[PDB]
Amino acid sequence: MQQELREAFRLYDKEGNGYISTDVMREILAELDETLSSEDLDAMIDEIDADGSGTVDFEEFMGVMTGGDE
Repeated sequence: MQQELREAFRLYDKEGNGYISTDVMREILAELDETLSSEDLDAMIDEIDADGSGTVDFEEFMGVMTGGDE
């Protein structure tokens, strides 16, 4: 089961490895949700940035991508 939730993440390890820039996660959210707009997803990314040049960590991605795994 290589195509688990990591399926999407691994595809974005083009620039960076394991710590993808928050930029890309915006597009990920747009690929996931149908109702919220780019401003909505951007605002969620706006508050998730782990400060690493604008990056998201593994579990940070996991928690948000699963809807809300707190």
